Amino acid sequence: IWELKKDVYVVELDWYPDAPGEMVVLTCDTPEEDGITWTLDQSSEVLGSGKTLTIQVKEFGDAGQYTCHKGGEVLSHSLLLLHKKEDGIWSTDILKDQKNKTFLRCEAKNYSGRFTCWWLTTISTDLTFSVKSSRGSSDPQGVTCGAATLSAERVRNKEYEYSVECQEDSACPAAEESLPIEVMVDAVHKLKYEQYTSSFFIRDIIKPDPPKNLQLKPLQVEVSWEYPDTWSTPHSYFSLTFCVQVQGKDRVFTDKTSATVICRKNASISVRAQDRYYSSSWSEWASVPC
Amino acid sequence: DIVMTQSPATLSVTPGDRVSLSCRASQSISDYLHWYRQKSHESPRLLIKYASQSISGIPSRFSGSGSGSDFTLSINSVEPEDVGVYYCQNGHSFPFTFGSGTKLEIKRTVAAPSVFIFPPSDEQLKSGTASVVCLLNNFYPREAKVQWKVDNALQSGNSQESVTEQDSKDSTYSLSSTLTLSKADYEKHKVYACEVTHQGLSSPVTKSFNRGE
Amino acid sequence: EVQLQQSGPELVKPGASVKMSCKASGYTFTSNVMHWVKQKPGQGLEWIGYINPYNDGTKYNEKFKGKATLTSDKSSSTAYMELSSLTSEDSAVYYCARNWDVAYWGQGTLVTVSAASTKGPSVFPLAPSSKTSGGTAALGCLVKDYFPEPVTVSWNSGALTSGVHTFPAVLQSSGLYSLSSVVTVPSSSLGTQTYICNVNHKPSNTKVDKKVEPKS
Amino acid sequence: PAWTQCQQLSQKLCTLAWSAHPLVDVPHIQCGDGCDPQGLRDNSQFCLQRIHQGLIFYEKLLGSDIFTGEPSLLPDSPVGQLHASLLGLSQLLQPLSPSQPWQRLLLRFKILRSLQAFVAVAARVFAHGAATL
Repeated sequence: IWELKKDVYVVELDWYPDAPGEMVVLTCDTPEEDGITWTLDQSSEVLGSGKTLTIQVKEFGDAGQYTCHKGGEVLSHSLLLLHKKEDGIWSTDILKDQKNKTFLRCEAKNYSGRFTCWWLTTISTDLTFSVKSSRGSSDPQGVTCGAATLSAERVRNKEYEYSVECQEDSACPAAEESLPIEVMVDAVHKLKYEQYTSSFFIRDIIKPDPPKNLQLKPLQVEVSWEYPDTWSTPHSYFSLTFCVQVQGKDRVFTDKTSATVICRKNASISVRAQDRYYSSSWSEWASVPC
Repeated sequence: DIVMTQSPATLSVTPGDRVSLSCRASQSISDYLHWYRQKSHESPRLLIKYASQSISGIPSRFSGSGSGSDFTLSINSVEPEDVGVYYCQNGHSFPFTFGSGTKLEIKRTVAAPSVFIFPPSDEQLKSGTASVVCLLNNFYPREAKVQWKVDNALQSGNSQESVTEQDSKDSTYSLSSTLTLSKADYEKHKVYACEVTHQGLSSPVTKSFNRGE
Repeated sequence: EVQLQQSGPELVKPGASVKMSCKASGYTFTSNVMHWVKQKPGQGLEWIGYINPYNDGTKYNEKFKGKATLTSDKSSSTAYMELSSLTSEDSAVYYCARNWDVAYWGQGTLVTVSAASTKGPSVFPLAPSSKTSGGTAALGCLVKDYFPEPVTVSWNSGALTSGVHTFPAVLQSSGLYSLSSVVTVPSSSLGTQTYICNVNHKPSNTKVDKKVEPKS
Repeated sequence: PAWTQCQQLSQKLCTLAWSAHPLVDVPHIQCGDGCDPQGLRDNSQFCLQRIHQGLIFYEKLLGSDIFTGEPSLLPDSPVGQLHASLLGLSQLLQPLSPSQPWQRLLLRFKILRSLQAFVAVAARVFAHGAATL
């Protein structure tokens, strides 16, 4: 048993037909010794009395929120969650695997130290997540993450998408990163605990936003655009490179924020961006009608 | 240090047959294992690299397999030119180490030797010694018996033999037998003969000469 | 074309040192390391160490540390190995080789460590007999009483190679080596074609070209 | 220094460094090294000295047995050109034991990934300096 947070415990179980499980001793948080009873979840049924309650945890029916009481009043709570290890491997039932074992997808719009991570699930109810992060594991340096939240829903069967935003406490955008950022996601479905992790350098998850103020100036047009507002500054340092594409062999590449192309009729001109010096992700396309 | 063990030490094979040579490492070396062949008087020649990878210019007859500790070099259909010593090598960690080798000998049909005899030269005789030479050329198998007779008397202790390595094209051997005598002894006798017996000869073959004649 | 040309055979006194070279051509010298390998006559192969010419970095087999010193000269694309305080245990053929996986080794340098003095060979003809096949005649040269190994023998300055057998040397009780080289030729060619055996013994700087003819 | 030439060279180094990218003690330019725009403003020599030292560090690794030894680099490897370019650049700025063979393919990958990040930092430095200094 280990503590996930105050009064919340994770019991690691080797999962296979016919227990043995793990013996868990809960202690009521009170200086009192007498007249104590214990209940589980929302049921008033008395499971035991005494300052301690011993449970042989083998199944989800053994997990849940144990509460101790005295004199008709609630004293304290202990929530037990189960972390299943099957055939030697921890379960990963909660999240959909996006690659081998890739559960979280992270992207950064600039070198600020801020990034977003997303994950997917088929589960619709009784789910909570907690995210923590640091740069490095040894002598870890602080990264602060906000609460994770549903962000989208789509059809397959339905699938739910969660996201979280994190910011490196003391970032240095221009520096050469030597230790990666580590992200860890605590997932809880009902009484089932699972853990997910990701590790990366910001430079590798960079994906600029699309170019802005895309415009055409016909005379064969003069295509123009601007760097996205979220991109790192100064632009003379954090340079971008671009790809311009015409559509209804037809693509041009440039470091400039303008290009001259042959706009056909019924066509659209699209522009995307990428860090000029390091091969990270291209941005989504920005389009304008020919 | 990693010890590379090869087996068998020797292999005698019929051309056209398939051949398997083993090599085992004392510690796992993944696929960092090379095979070579070294023919008489040459440096070792790489045949297979990294356990199973082919080498430009080497016959497709050769292939290798295995990974970790146990490896095999296979020769699909052995040819005469394959004769030589095959070595495996740890290409994985220091010190690099080589196996003790497997010598490959080719089987061919029996071939009796052609026998030639040579008297000593006058230039040698001037120096006080006479070497009489008997040549057994291009025979198979390697085993052969050569006896010398001077004036019909069998000699003992005054001759030495040398044999070539198996020929790469015809799979035969050649052997020289040299009788060494003093000039004085050479000069005292008349008939010099070498008598050869070999699996391929139904009766011994004798080549001889009479001194100065 | 790739070549790793090693220096000539060497007779060395016990306690002395010897330095041998491996001149590389046909590839970028600094792009590969150069290994050195020892092989005792009729025995297996042992890796000595390598040098990386770009930075002169070396790596030795612990068994040879202090026996071998590897160096290289980028200006001439030549790798060198010096062996110190020699004993009979150091008598062997030594090879240089590029990276194992590129398949190029030098031809070997034979080092003999002995207190015995060098001696060039005497060369005697093994004349074709007047009395021969079947149309095939045999003739040769006896290369006698030399030290140390090796000798090289070629026929007609290297123009005659077919049918040649040069026997391994045998060390005699005198401490000297001897061997014969023979060749079979058309008996019809005897009165027409001359046959000369070319014998070279580098340790004594001896060169002998001996014409072999029918006697009388 | 010669900002423009350095900018052009560092850009080519970025290209070379990704040219053989497969499907997948150490000098690093740290926050304190002053290679960020504000820092280059005040005094740029610190940054340039750190870049010089990084370049010499990589050229020495690329000329070492990690790269010259087995498994041999293929004749199409850009390591030769990378090495010459690293020297080329270090020159414009100011005119380590044996590795185990079974470990070299992974070491080469790691060094090249780290080199990609270093060169990108240097490319931004020289582009900014060229444009603003």
